[PDB]
This record gives sequence, C-alpha cells and structure tokens, in this order.
Amino acid sequence: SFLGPEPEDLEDLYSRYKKLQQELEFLEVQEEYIKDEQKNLKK
Amino acid sequence: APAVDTAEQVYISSLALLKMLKHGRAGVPMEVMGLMLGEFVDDYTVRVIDVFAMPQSGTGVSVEAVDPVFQAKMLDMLKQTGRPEMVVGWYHSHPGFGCWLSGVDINTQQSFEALSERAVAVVVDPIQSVKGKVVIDAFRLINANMMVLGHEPRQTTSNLGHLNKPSIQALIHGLNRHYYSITINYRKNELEQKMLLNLHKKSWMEGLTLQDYSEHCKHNESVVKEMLELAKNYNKAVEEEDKMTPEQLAIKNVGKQDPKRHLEEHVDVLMTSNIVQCLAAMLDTVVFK
Amino acid sequence: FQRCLDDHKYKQAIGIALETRRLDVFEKTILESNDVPGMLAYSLKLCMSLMQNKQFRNKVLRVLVKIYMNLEKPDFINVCQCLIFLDDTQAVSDILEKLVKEDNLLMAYQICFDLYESASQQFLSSVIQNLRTVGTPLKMIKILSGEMAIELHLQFLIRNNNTDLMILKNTKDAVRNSVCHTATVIANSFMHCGTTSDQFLRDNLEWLARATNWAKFTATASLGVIHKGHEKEALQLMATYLPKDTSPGSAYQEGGGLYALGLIHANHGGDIIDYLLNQLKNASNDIVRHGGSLGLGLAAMGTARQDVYDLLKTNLYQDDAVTGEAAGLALGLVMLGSKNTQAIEDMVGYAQETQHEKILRGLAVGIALVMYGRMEEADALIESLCRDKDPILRRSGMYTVAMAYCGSGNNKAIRRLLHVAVSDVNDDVRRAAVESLGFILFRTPEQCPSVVSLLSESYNPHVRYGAAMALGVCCAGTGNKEAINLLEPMTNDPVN
Amino acid sequence: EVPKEKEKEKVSTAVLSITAKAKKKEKEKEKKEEEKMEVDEAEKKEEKEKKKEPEPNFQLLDNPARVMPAQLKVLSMTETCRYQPFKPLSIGGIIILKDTSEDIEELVEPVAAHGPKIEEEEQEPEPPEPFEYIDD
Amino acid sequence: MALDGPEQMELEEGKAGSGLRQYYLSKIEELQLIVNDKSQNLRRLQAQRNE
Repeated sequence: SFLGPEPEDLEDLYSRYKKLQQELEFLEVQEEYIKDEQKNLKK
Repeated sequence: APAVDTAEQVYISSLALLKMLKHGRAGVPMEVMGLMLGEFVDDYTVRVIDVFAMPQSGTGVSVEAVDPVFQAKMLDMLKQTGRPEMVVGWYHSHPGFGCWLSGVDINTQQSFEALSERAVAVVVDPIQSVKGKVVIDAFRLINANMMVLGHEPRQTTSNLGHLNKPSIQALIHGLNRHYYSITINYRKNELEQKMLLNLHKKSWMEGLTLQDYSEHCKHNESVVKEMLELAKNYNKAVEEEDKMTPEQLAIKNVGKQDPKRHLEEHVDVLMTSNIVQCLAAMLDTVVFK
Repeated sequence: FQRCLDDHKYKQAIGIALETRRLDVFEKTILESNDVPGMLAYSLKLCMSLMQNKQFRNKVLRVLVKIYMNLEKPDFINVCQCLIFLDDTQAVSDILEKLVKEDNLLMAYQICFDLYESASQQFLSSVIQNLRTVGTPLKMIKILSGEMAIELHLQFLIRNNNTDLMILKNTKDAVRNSVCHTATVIANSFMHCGTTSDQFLRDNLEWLARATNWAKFTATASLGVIHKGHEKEALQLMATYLPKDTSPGSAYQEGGGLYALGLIHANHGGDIIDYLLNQLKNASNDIVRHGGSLGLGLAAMGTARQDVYDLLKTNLYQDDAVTGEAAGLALGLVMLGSKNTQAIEDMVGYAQETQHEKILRGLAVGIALVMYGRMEEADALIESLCRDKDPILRRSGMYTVAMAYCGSGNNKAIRRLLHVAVSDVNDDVRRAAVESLGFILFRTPEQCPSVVSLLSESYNPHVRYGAAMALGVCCAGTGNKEAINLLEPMTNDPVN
Repeated sequence: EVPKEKEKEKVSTAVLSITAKAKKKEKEKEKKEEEKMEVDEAEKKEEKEKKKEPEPNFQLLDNPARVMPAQLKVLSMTETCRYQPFKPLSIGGIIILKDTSEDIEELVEPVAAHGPKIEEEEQEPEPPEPFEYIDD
Repeated sequence: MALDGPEQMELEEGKAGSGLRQYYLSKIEELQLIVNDKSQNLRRLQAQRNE
C-alpha cells in the first residue's frame, strides 16, 4: 500500500502463494478423474 | 541339485483361454484334458494360440486319454489351413480337484516333457475355483529334491511367481513339490477385447418398445399396494432407531426386513419404469407420422 | 516498474516482471553491478518453480548469463543452472574466456567439475572439443572431461574405506546357499561401491559357482560395482572371472564379467568402446557378447554419435535374441541426453514388430531413455505404445513422458496419464499413471505424496506398486515426512 | 557389527554368571554361625552401545540438512562430515578466508569439489597427491 | 494495510508501484476461498470411494 515494509510482507506471501497455486492446479486434475475412478470402483 | 534350466512363461491368447474354460466346465466333474497348439518364440516364451481336446473319458488326464487318432487327423488338415502349429504343451482340467496334480497326472506331464521340454500342464478349475479371476496355474513339473535344496528358484529366474490356495495346506504342499505358479501373461488387444464386449443389436428395436397401457396400470397398482404393507413399520422407524448395533436394531424396530430400504427401492423401480414407457410412447408418435 | 526502481527494491521489480511475462521489465537495471553476488541465483530458481511456461524461463536464463559475465564478478552457481536446461555451449564458453585474462585457472576448474555431475552427459562430451577451438588453457579441459572428477572422488573412497567391511560380514555369515546366496553377493557389492573388497570375492568363490541360469550371470556382474573406476588390484581380481585370465568358468560368468568390465568404465568408456564394439560385430551371438554389448552401451553413454548406434542397429535387424536384449538397451544409453531423430524412428517400429520377449523389453525401455528435457515430442509416443498388443510397451510409455517432462512440471503430462488409468480396470496402465508422477513433479518435491495419498488406497497391487516407485524417485534428494508413511502398508501387503 | 566379535563378549558374560551362581546358591551358611546366607543369586548382563551424538545438531524431516552454528574444521580428502545433499551453508561454512583457499567466487559452494584460488593467501601447506592418477 | 492515506507520493519514492503488491494479494485472497471448497469436495469423493 505504501513504499514501506508493508509491501515487503505482502511480497513474501505473494511469492510463496504463487508457488502453491501450481500445486493446486494438479490437485484439480485429480479431482476431476476421481469422479470417474469412483464410477470405475463399482465395476 | 545343479542343472541349467529356464522356466517357461506361458503366454495365453484370449482365444485360447476362453476355449480352456469351455472345455473344463463341460467336463464336470470328470476330469478331461487336451493338447495346446502354439509357437516357441524367444528363449523361454511358449505362447498358446489355440487349444483342442483329447476325448472325454473317465480315464481322463492320463496317457491313455491322449488319442493318436485325433492328433494325426488334425495335423494333416492344419497343413492345408496355412497353420501347422507346434504342440507347445497340454492343458487339462481338474474339476474334481484344485491345482494340485493327481498321481496319474504327474506321469502324463512327464511324457509331454520328453517330447518337448518346453512343455507345461495348465490346470483349469471352474467349480473347484475360489477366484473369478480364472484359477489357472502352470507347472513344468520338476522333482522333489530341487525344492528341498533350494535349487528350484535358481532355475526359475526370469519369473515373478505367485501363490493362491483354492483348497488348503495339502494343495500348497503339492504345488511346492512341482514348480509352483510360474507366470502367466496374456496376449490380448482392443480388437479381441471389442468382440467379447457385445450383447444385442436388438437393443435397436427394444429401446423404442413400450407395452400395452393396461400393463402400465398393472405395474403401478402392484407397487402402491405393496407400499401400504411396509408403511406401518415405517412410523416406528422414524420415531426411534437410536440403536446403531445391527443385531439389536433388527429385533426392535423391525430393522431386518427394513421398511426404509424396501420403500425406497420401490419408489425408484416405479419412477424409472413409468418414465421409459411413457417417454417411448410419445417419441414414437411424432416420428412415425 | 519505474516507481519500484526509485525505492531500489530488487524484489518488487522482479515480481511485477514475473506476472507480466515480459522480457523488457525483467532485464536488469537493478543488478548491473549494484551488489553483484547472491541476487541472480534466487530469480532463476523462482522462474523454474513458479512458471511452467517454457518460453519465459528459456529467454530469461539465456540473456542473464551474458549480462552477469560482463559484471565485476561472475558467480558460477547461477550460470550452471541456466546451462543445464538450455544446453548451450556458449554459456560456459564466455565465462571461461574472462577467467583466462585474469589468470585464475582454479576458478575455471571448479565449474568444469560441477558441470560433469549436473549437466546432460552428451553436452559434456562436445564441450571438451569446443574449449580447444575457443583457446582456453588444457588443464581446465581435463577436469571438464570428468576422467579427473571420478578419480578424485575415487581416491578418497578407496583410501578412507568409507563403506565399512563389517556390514558385509554380517550378510555373508548369516545367509545360506539357495537363491539367498546369489542375493548376498549383489548386496555386499552395492553397499561397497567405489572401494575395493577383494576379501568377499575370493572367500565365497563357491557361492558364485552354485548358481545356475541368469542368476549366475547377475552374481559375477556385481563385481563390476565394487571395482568401480579402479585399475590397480581391482582389475586383477575381476580379470580371472572374464576370459582375460584363469578360471572363466561357465558361459554366464563370462558375460556377467564383460558387463562388469563395462560398468566399471561406464561414461568414461572411450578406450573400452573399440575393444567391445569389435567383439559384438564379429560374433553377434553368445552369452559372452550379450554381456559385452551391455558393457559397450554403458561405456559409450552420451555423445550421441551415429557410429556406435548404427553398428548396434544391425544386430537388432539380424534378430539373434540373446544379444538382442543388450543391443536394444544400448541404443537408448548412447543417444541419452537430448532428442535424436533416427533413434526414435527405428526403435518404435522394431519393438512393436518382434515377439521375441527379451528384445521387446530392451527396445522398449530404450525409447524412453533417449528423451530428456524435450517435453512435447513424447506426447505422441506414449499413447501408441499403450494401445498395442504387448503389455510391456504400456509400462515403457510412462517412462517416455517421465523423462521428457523432467525439467519442469506441467499439467499436460499428468493429465494424459491420469485419464487412461481411471477409465479402465487394466493393471498395466493403472500402475503407469501413478509411477509417472515423481519424475515430473520433481520441482516442488512435496507434491508427489499429495497425488499418491489418494492412489495408495487402491486395492489393485499394481497401483500400490506404482505409488511406491513414484515416491522413491521424487523425494530422493530432498525428503518428506509424508512419503515415508505411505510406503509402510505396501511392505505389509503379501503380494510379491 | 561383525557377529564373531560380539559372540566373544556374550560367551564371557554367560560363563561368569553361571559358574558363580552355581557355588553361591548351594553353600550353607544361614544355619551356620557364619551367616552369609544359604542362597545368594548371581546375574550379570551386558550392554551394547547406542547411536552417538557429540554436541547437538538440528534435525528436520528425514534430514536433507543438519547443522549447528558452532563450527569445527575438517580436512579435504577426509570428508568424515558425511553431508546431506543441499547444504551449501555448511560446506566451506559460509565462505573461508581462514585457509589457503580464499574465495574469489562467492557462495557458489557445491557439496562436491570446491577448490577456489590458493594464491590469494597462505595459512597452511598443500601436499600434491598423485594417487588419483595411479588409480586411473 | 491501510484504509486510505497516500504515503510519500506516487512520483517521489514510488509508493503506488510497491503499493500494487497489496492489490495482487486481493486476487490470492479471492483464491483462498475456493481452495477450501475444493478441499471438502475432493475429500467427500475420496471418503466415498475409500469405503
């Protein structure tokens, strides 16, 4: 918000969360497939 | 005791496996056998293309069961087809026993071994089976001493192996003496897989078909009448069922013969049945005219 | 961007650049020698971990070496990181040219050594030649060959005797003669890598003889691990198992010996390539040559030369089985590193064509090996191998994607693998999906246990196998607490 | 640890206990005016060493690192400090200037071979070993 | 953070540029909500299959 250390703290949060987001894209792909795997468990 | 042997991985084709099931079911309970046709490829792989049978006899799974007359006769004809195939081994079925060979059966395996040492005996079980994965085992069959020494795992290399028990400790012991379960792989693909998939093209007529309206009414009546009977228990069910212990619940609120399970089951048949009949009648109307 | 520059925050500057995916903003004016060390290296790493975009990552890396080189101090840890992905001859080459003028030979030696270990093996063979042409002084060039690197490590391992002999003694005393003796010989050998243990070899000569079949070949081959990169007493003792000196014993022992000879020379193999290459051509048969071709490939590993490959290619066409498996494996080992168009085309068709089971196994793994860090081409291969009649080809296809993708994750590769496995109850594919994960997710090493926690529940022993293999590879260097616990039920389950 | 070496210790232990207990138990002294007790039982046991920890180290995960801020020095060609991979902060420590090897390439420090400029300063000798060539 | 208030101008030090970071976080914060919903959903399917 400032030029102050507030954007430094926000930066570190931002940085780490960005790395996390990638991790989360993968978890979405599994979530979609799990639905078909449950249907498949029955067979 | 030292010897330099290799194990035979048995590659059974889809065509071949299905015929082995066919023969074995038919033979019941009397044990029946047959010869396997195939090819010897690589340095251990015997592949079973197809199987034919040697006669059904009560003298089955024996040297005797084997018919010189069948074998010659087929082989002349096979030359014409443009497939004269090698005898990779012999299959038999035990539906009186499991995967433990009989006493005659060990001698019979040996005779095949003299002809081609790439010979195996595959045991097919359909009512002495504990698995619906097709209880089949493979044996080359080698002596007792080889197990005792621990030589027999040196010879098997290029194997994974496996152990199952259709029928108790006695079978396990018989298996160990032989050569135990040597790995069976399958040669299969999508074209063969699609053939097996099928049911009815007649599904074409049936999806559209709906019955007489009087019949639609019979179904609806029978279900509503049924639902009345169970309803009286249902009142109790919702009022109570604090119990979560299956045996106590069963006596208390007629938990076994439950009104919830059955009433739901009933609403669901009636709904689906009415939808497909109704949906078809209307579809046909528009389209034909 | 101008406003952050004014404040002088190196961190804010890179962050805005990172999101925009723009080169101009990224290009430094807050690190044109304004505090030279430390700062570049964090950014490279970030571009890898954060992005899955190949275009942005490659552009930023290339330019960065060239500006950094120019600054008052170049720092090499960062330049190696750029170089391994790109495989550019220029990056290393420019960095050494400044170092020649200042006459600081040691600074240069340090880079060459690191490069051997980290960077793709084929790239390493090419540069040796390249440095002579560029005109840098031989001493640095020697280190870069890696012949020096292996030996410097070897010197320490042998003399200190880092692996204790004691650990090997318990295994030998305890275990009986059955399949179990064969097992022991491989166990001691694998633990005592890079330091001599002749004591085991001579004493339990008997055990080696007792084994029959492929298992006998495997015992003799283990000798090659113990005597890794040596040429003192190590060679002498090994010689006797090979036909080179007294007591070659059985045929299986001759082949495990030629293989052990190749394994020792592995990827420093040059002197050995002529000797082995000749034996394999003339005979093109026997157990002894099967072990030689196996050895020839390992020695040749990485320079991606057409000559060795072509000579091996004929042996497959001739279609003698025994040798066939070794030649099949070997194609993949030499081409290793980066795409090579001829290897991919001959191996796919030939593997599919044959019903010779071991040729089929050798050739199948070999198609995967040649790829590494060339993501997109592999997408084509894997589907075709999976559709085929052969079960083996299905498992090899997973390997194909795992390698091509290992470099940075993407969504594409995991998604492809995942659909096949859920759809069907087919064992061969179901293991393949889960397996494939560890290599690609490598960048954030936590992730592989995340996907695998749902997959390890599966009752299929196939999936359960595949879940364990995946966890193994990803976590290998930088571990996780979660990975350890997932492995425990697999151990428990009774399937083999 | 070797089976034979430990087998010696167990055997020794067992002989003293059995032999001493044999005489001690049988003797009669309680009834006697000597009173050293008619029964006295004799058990001696051994112990084995446990994992050693000289001066604390910090353990996180399975450990691909493990450090302490208090330093000791160790020689090259003698890594008896058997490193976990991905510790750059412990190899060379945080960069050396106490040694002959002075960093002129800063915090590059691989866990494998680091040999920067040895001509900047001299604080100790440097024997060459031709041993790696010999092996070669 | 702050409700309002300019701290040493847009031009002088360049408070707005560093300032943009706080707004980029509104996006990650917006994402944090879906992650939670996503976690429950994945678990319900998993628990369902597992039994």
